Amino acid sequence: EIGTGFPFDPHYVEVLGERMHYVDVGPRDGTPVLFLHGNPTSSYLWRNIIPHVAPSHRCIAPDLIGMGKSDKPDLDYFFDDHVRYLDAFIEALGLEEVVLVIHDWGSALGFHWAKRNPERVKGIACMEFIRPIPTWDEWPEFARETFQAFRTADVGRELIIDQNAFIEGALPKCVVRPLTEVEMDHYREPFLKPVDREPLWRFPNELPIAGEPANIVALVEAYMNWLHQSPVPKLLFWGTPGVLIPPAEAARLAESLPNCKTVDIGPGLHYLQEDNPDLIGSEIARWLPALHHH
Ligand SMILES: [Cl-]
Repeated sequence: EIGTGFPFDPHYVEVLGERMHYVDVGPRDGTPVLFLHGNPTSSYLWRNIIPHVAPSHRCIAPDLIGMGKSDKPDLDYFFDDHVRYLDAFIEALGLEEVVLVIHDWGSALGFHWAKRNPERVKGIACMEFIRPIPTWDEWPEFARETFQAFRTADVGRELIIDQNAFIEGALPKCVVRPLTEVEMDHYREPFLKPVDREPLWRFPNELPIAGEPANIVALVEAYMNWLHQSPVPKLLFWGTPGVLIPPAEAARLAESLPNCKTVDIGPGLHYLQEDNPDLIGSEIARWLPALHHH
């Protein structure tokens, strides 16, 4: 079955005046595997995947600014704020070449960094990542209303900040098996005080849906252009029915993305790590050795 503990020693690093928490295990020689969570999650989302990979490779899984066990400065938490902190995080640890394991807003941060540091990416493992959703018709029906409501300064603040609906509502609804209360409490913990939920609200207001916001739609389009023509080894996990990346779109991507291997996870929605962590972890470890050469 799936484990609910988080048996990792904390590591902390001062970045732009703020302390960021991260996981750090595995050997210190060789290429590190850098794990990037999104909304409303943290390193806790990678807990059952990292132990498949750490036997062979350094695993670094940071908590984004405002999230996890990282500090909570009073920010708008625009994507660009996460870009600044994440960039500084990576330089602070002296990372040179990396492999990237990425999801959701972690995938926006990770593709954006790769495009800008192409020579430092030896491979990308991705799942339920962010690319333009050009019309609301191209967002999943079952979540259209919910996300349209989230994308408002009145209703959307109400639901997400005041009633915690992204943690209590969206998260569990996008995992096919039922999250346990132990798991839910590890996800609830950073956001016990409502005022700290600002990143949970700004994030769905940053999604590139229906041309808006214009800056994110362009920056995402630019990293998707880069990806489509990069020969970097890519490993894409997908589920059924999925959310951002439904089966038919995973097949299309298998064909249109260079040097891409896809893996079918079975059932899942958005947080695929919670439904099949073992296959995700094992398939990643499997894949890493052949990335190593020049
Ligand atoms: Cl979001």
